[PDB]
Amino acid sequence: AKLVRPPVQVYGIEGRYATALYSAASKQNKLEQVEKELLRVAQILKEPKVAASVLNPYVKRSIKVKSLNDITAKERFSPLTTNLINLLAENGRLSNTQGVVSAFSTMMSVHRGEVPCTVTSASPLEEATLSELKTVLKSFLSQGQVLKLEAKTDPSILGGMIVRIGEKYVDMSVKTKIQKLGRAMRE
Amino acid sequence: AATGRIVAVIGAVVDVQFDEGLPPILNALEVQGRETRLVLEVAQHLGESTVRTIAMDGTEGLVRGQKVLDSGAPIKIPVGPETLGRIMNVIGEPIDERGPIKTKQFAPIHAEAPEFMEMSVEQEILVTGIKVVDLLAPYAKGGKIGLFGGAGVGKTVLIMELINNVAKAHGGYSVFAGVGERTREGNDLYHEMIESGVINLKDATSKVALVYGQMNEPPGARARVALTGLTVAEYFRDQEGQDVLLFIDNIFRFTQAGSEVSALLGRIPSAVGYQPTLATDMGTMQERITTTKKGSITSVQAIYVPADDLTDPAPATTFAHLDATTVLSRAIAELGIYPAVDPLDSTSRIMDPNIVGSEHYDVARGVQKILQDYKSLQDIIAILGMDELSEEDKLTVSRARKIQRFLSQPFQVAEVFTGHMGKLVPLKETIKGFQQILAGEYDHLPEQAFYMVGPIEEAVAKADKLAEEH
Amino acid sequence: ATGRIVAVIGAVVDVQFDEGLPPILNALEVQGRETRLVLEVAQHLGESTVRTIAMDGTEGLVRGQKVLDSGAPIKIPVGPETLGRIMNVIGEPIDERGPIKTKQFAPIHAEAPEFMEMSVEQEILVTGIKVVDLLAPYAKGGKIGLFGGAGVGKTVLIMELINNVAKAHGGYSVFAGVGERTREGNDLYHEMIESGVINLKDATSKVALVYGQMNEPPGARARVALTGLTVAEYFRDQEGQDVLLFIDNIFRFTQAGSEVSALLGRIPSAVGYQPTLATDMGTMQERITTTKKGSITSVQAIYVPADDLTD
Amino acid sequence: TLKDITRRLKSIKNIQKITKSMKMVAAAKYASEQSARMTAMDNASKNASEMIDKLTLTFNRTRQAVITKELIEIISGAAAL
Amino acid sequence: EMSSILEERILGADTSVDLEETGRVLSIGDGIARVHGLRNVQAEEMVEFSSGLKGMSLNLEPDNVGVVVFGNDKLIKEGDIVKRTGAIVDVPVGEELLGRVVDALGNAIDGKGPIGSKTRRRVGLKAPGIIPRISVREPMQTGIKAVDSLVPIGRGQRELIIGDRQTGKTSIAIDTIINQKRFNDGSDEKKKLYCIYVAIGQKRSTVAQLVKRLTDADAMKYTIVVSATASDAAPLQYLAPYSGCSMGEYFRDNGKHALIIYDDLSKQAVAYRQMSLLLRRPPGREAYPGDVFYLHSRLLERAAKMNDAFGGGSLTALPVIETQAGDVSAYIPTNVISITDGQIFLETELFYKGIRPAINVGLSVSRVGSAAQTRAMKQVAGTMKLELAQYREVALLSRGVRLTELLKQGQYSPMAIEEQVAVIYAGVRGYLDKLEPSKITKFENAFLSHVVSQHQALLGTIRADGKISEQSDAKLKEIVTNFLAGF
Amino acid sequence: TGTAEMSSILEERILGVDLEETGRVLSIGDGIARVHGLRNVQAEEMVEFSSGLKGMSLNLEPDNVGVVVFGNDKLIKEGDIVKRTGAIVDVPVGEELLGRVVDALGNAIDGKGPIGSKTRRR
Amino acid sequence: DLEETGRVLSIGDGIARVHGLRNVQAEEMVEFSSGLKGMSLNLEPDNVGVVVFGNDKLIKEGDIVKRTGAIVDVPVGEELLGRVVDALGNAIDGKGPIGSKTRRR
Amino acid sequence: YFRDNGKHALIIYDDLSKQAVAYRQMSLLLRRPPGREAYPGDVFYLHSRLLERAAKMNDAFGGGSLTALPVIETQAGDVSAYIPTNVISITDGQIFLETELFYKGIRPAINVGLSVSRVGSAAQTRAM
Ligand SMILES: Nc1ncnc2c1ncn2[C@@H]1O[C@H](COP(=O)(O)OP(=O)(O)OP(=O)(O)O)[C@@H](O)[C@H]1O
Ligand SMILES: Nc1ncnc2c1ncn2[C@@H]1O[C@H](COP(=O)(O)OP(=O)(O)O)[C@@H](O)[C@H]1O
Ligand SMILES: [Mg+2]
Ligand SMILES: [Mg+2]
Repeated sequence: AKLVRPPVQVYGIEGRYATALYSAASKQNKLEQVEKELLRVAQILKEPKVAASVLNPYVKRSIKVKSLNDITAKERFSPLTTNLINLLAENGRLSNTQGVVSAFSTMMSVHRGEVPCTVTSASPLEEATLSELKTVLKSFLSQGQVLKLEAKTDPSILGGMIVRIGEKYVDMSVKTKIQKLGRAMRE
Repeated sequence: AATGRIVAVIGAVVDVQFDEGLPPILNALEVQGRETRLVLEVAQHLGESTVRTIAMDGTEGLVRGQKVLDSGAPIKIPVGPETLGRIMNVIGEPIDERGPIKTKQFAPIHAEAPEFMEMSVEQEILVTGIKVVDLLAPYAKGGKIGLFGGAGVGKTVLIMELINNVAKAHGGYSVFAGVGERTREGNDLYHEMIESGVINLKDATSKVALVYGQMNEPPGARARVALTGLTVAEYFRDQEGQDVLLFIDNIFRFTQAGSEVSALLGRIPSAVGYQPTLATDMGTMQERITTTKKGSITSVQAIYVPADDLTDPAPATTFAHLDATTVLSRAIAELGIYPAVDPLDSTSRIMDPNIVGSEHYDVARGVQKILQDYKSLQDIIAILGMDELSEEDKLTVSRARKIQRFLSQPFQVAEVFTGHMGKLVPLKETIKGFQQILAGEYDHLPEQAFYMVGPIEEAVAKADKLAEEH
Repeated sequence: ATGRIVAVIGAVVDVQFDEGLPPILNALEVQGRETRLVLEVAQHLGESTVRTIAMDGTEGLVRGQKVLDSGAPIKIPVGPETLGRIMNVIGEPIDERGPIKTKQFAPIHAEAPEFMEMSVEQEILVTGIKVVDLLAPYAKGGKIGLFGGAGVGKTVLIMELINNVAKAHGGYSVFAGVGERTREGNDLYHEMIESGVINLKDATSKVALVYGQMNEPPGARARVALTGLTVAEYFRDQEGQDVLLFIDNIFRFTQAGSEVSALLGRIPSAVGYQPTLATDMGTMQERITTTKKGSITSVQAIYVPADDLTD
Repeated sequence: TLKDITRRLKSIKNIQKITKSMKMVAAAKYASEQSARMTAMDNASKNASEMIDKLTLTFNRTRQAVITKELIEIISGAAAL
Repeated sequence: EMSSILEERILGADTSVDLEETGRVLSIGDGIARVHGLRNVQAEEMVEFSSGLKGMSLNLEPDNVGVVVFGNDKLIKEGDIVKRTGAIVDVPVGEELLGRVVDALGNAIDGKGPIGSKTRRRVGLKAPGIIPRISVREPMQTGIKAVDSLVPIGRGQRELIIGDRQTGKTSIAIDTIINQKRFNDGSDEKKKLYCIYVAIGQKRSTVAQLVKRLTDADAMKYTIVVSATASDAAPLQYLAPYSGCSMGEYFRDNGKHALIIYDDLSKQAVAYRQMSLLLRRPPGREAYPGDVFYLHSRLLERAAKMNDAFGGGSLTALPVIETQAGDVSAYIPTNVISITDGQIFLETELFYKGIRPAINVGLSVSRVGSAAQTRAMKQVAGTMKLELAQYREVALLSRGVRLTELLKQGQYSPMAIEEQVAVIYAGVRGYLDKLEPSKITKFENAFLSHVVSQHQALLGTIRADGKISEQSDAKLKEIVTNFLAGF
Repeated sequence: TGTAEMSSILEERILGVDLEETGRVLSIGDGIARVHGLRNVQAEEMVEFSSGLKGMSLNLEPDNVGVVVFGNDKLIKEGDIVKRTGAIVDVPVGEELLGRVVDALGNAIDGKGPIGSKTRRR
Repeated sequence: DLEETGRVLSIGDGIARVHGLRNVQAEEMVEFSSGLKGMSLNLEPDNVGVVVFGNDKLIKEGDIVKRTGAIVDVPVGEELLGRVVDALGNAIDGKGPIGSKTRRR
Repeated sequence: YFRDNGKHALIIYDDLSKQAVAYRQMSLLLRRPPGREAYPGDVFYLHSRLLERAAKMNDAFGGGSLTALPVIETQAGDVSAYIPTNVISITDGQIFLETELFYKGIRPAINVGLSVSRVGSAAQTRAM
């Protein structure tokens, strides 16, 4: 049977299950719907009681899938996500579903056209020039694209900026310029 | 037809993921976006619409996500009389700078072996002009021969002497497949065949086709070039009925090449580290090099023996596929005896008194018996010296040393090493000389009178010269 | 940085860090132990985890123990007062004579001297012994193999080489004890105290002792030659001396490296040795050279297994 | 094969012992046939020593190869799990 | 000087920043770094780690890239940034490398500054095909009587120097490098030979002493030295032969003639076995990977002789192999014997018995050999080999002792071809058969001094016409007879 | 990890054919076809591929079947349909075989015509 | 209390993979449910490899494993002279218990 | 215990080959990487740290001692096996026993040309 592969490809059991889910949703156009669904599922699981109920390797698979089918019939979840959690309970890959959730997120994160930018500076960033750099980084993209800019600071880089657009990488920091000038005067 | 994307590159092993239209196993795929033509051959279906393929050229510069196109058929090479006088590589491209090979038909290099009802049973001796070969392990017309030997013992010199004698006296569209051998030797053979008139660069009446994948090629080319040359020879045999000669040097490389990729295909290794599919790969390749009722293929194959083992799985597996094995020994070549054929390890299937005659058979068996007796005596000879032997034992030792020396012979292609002019001894002179040495008709000649001579007349002449000059 | 133990399998220990991973070949100190237990980073496993080998016993280690990073591979107290004194791989005094009150500490796992630091001239190291200096002369910055046994006088030859190099030249000596029997180590200590090479009551000792016994994990026995090599490299490169480095058995260095690589799960080699046998021998023997400041000359007792010189 | 080489080595070793003993007794009794016996047994002993050296080389080679082969067996068996 | 730094190290200093593609180290250990990212990296492309190290993208996998680290992995941590270079692994090539000592990546380790190279060449290029080549015809003179007479080497050949440890293999290579000085100083530019010495797994002090031996003989001016010594990473010892081979392919491709020595290939095979076992690859015979033959064969196939349509240049390779206990039947020795065009067997029995160079003439062969020998050397050496074979057969008997006593040679003393012809002539014509052997070398020495001081015209004639004509035959006859009467 | 944990099986399983008497080839290579389904197949039972090739169910695994192929695997692709025949291997026996040359499955290969025996045996 | 008490997760030919026991020391003596004792030789992130001082027919998946808190030790002293003990110091000569007053690692 | 309390002890391990076999089994089932003859990496360690506890204490520590007589069972007299190699390199000598001397009447069948005692001559009594 033909499969619809997402624009980003994730690997591991996490990637395989999330790819299966995406290629199932793309045939019926319920992508953000099942995104909402798995968001609710992940926040359901992250509570400690049911988590230890499903993380226990002593609970027999029928018992834990019983609790899971009960709780998913509780929240009137779509048959797609109920089937997915049923498969995670069948194959015993259930404890890892969080990653799958995260995986699917990142997958749809490139479905809406977002690119993650990470800006490191030696100083906590200002507001004006931060918006300026946001505008500058937007010019490196195609239309229909969004910037997920998250600027954390490293006060050890001695200045400048280190910008990471996807995996493209520009090192405008001053410590690297110092190292390069030292290498130049040495060789 | 179908288009896929490279998803992994490990050495010569490239994984290709297809959207729609997965290609069958053994298909050829063209990697898109390269300077030269890079062909991948499908080997497995990994699932997930992914296939695993072996590359026929280098894989450097390949990027994950690169486009790959499916051809819909295995590697197809041009076959016909227009391949005569040309050099082609593993995928059928001319590598002699003489333009495209404009044949009317192309054949896939993967084919089925001839059936059992197509086998031919005839056994006629092929006279090569070499004493030890024609005496102790005679070759057969249309039979698979095989020449075993370690590193630097005389495989290529012997195969070139066989080329000279047989292929020059022949009239049947020889084919030479260089598999994992020296490129220098390929150039040498090309030019010595040009100057001998066997390859005609103009006014094309050539009678040998060359196919070359040498030491510098990646494992995939070295693993399929044997099949390419085999395919050329199969065309000449079946769709023309001709009497083909096929020379393969060196065929062990084929096996070795598979090993080099076996690990990368994710397969648990066999005994010495080889692929688990060594014997069936050798069988699918070797069962096509055969004489049928449609035509005749005389196959001579050089077979490298790693670290002089002969029990390494590749030589051991090859032994069962041949009709006349010629085993070269390093211990013999360290005595100066050339060709270094081991007399007590070379066999033939026509070594039968009802095929070679009672004279030939009895002389061969007697030579081997005397040499075996000398071999068994060698231990006490080295410990207690020859002075402690019986008189009959000293007689058998003397005749055995004489037979050792007489088994050697200068080759036309070895004048640079031996200094002597190459001698081509006919079969009856071989039989008669060895019969006479056995009977005791030369108990007075010095043993050095037999080293590197032709027929026994030259041995008597050399003894006369040694006696008079010294 | 502080990390936590996440796996203890015999002598290898996995530690997971939160903030900053230590690089390979870095000493980690384990917290709460009665004695001083040092792990040495051998591999980065991903997920902020690090596989290390322990330089001591790992019994009583519990998953969750705090592991403190140090910053340097292993720093041994190095200086002119390690002489006449015993210390282990970690650089702690073994002879129960108090701490080594030295001024500087040198890190194990240094680099071999650069190409331009090498000496282009071969030069004899005069040892004052007639049969050695005449028929088989020793070279400055070379390696020598003692093919001796027990019956022959070998401790005497070693002590006399120490004395002669200290007198005819100004060179101090270092005796590494790679995988040595504790009984033989005590015997050698007392023989070198008796013959005046070690002075317990003065500062005229002419040798520093470094011992990793046979009851120590493979990591300790593998790094113990580098500890002595470091305490000799100090003398060479900061006193211009012609040091003499003894390695009581160089085969046990090889087999300790073999055991270490087996514990780390690597595929063995011809006969069973580490796949990194040649590079492991080289990264050590290359530091024994004759630089433009001094020279380390090494006397290394050889053991051929199964009497095969092709092993 | 290891056991074959070991058997043959022990054979040649006892032969060398016997021939050197015969050289001793021949040099003793010689003090024209005893001389020939002494020199011939000397030749036999040195030739046996040469064969012992060569067979010892081959034995060490074979036992190293045996260790390698068994280790590779164990390793490939462990890697299949 | 304050202007040796401020001249241009700051003005033109590539201080720019650029949009670069990067990956992040996941795990490092066992000489292989797993790298997440680098989506558009190529197979066998050079990448650069944050510490300034370099690596080769070996395994392109779906979710990571296995990179071979060319250096010590103690400088790489998980989380380090790995940049793309965009270039498949390549080294600087050109004339500017002559006289320089470099490491396997082309960086100068002689402290004489940067190599001002303008051209770079890949290390993994494929050898020339069948058509670009042509048979070996020109002689590659080693200056050693035994080699140059009995085991001749031509330009474009592969000749193995195989033997136990401490039998004189490096010495043969160093004599061959020193001998090319008489041609590199002459006028004929088609006889100049630029030598390359690749030191793999050797002691670094030994390489420094080798460079001094080459500098005292004034031979470093035309010699590249690539050094990947015992303490360098196994990937560097694996790469050094291909770096040196590309440096020599530069000369082979531009109508010049290069010579390369791999000292030695056994240590490169050991380094590759380490890299393969650390990659969990199945070990074969002696735990070597299945593709160690390929490892050496793709290397030694690049030593070729091009025809006059492809420049006419050549590259001669003298790989060195160290055997254990004289076992030539081992795995790697037989591999390289299968690849090369002949061997030079050095023996421990001969080396210990004072016969140096300890070449085993019965086992040393040269598959090409005779096609690349001068006419005079051929005249004398055919008869010399005939008589040596006769002597080893009956092991005349005194003539063989004379000749083998005559084949001994000193270290760092490569003789010109004419002087070897004169010595071999005086040896093979009988003019010392009655001289008792112990003095032969002495005679040799004295005799050669004679011929080089006073009969320079005969040697010049021999050098010019290449053969020893009947006029020069009788001239050398009377010279040696007059000397033998005087000696 | 997981042979049957391929993304195709997973997606059409979470999304929603007789997988008792029929299977689908997950992977084919070197003459070993992994087959998903065939839940009723017996150990050492002979199955039939889509291309006419036969196989023998040698590895009954929790999520797939390792089948050894009786021929050239170039005629087997991923996703092919594998049917049961319900029988272990068996060959024709009797007096009718004397003088005939057969293959490993009792098929005549000497071109003298098909075997005319009446009884078969496992 | 999954820190001083684990629960057998797997058992095979002498080896017990025990889940839990987050505070157990390497090479510490633990006590299974059926009375057999074991030594924690492998401390892995998800389980503990315990070698059993007994047989596997008595323990099965799901059994409980308690913690002792001390490394493996043996009764030493004069009282052992004349007594035949097993590898743990328990008397197997039927002459009663060992009157040992000192234990030693 | 006796060593540390000023007394003198002797301990025989009969034999260490079987302890090494038991440890090999344990570690192989714990999935630890096997080495030569499937022995773990620290199988030398296993014995060395056992045979190093046999010591002679100076009189400042009580003056006690602990003498170890480990036993090793070779196969066809092969002393270059893995475990015999380890224990030979660990101990202060060995007493070889041979079958060929066992049957020639030599009993105890001690092969004296091979039996070693590095610290023995210092132990003998003056008369002996
Ligand atoms: N032709 C010669 N005549 C006299 N002495 C020689 C000759 N060649 C070498 N030697 C001496 O014997 C020694 C052999 O060293 P050499 O490096 O040449 O051999 P090798 O095979 O390279 O050994 P290694 O494995 O250590 O590199 C040299 O130090 C040299 O002094
Ligand atoms: N018939 C022969 N006569 C004399 N020498 C020979 C003969 N055959 C081989 N040799 C010698 O043995 C060497 C190896 O020959 P070759 O066949 O090219 O090696 P290989 O086994 O790798 O193919 C040759 O260089 C040659 O000197
Ligand atoms: Mg050949
Ligand atoms: Mg050398």
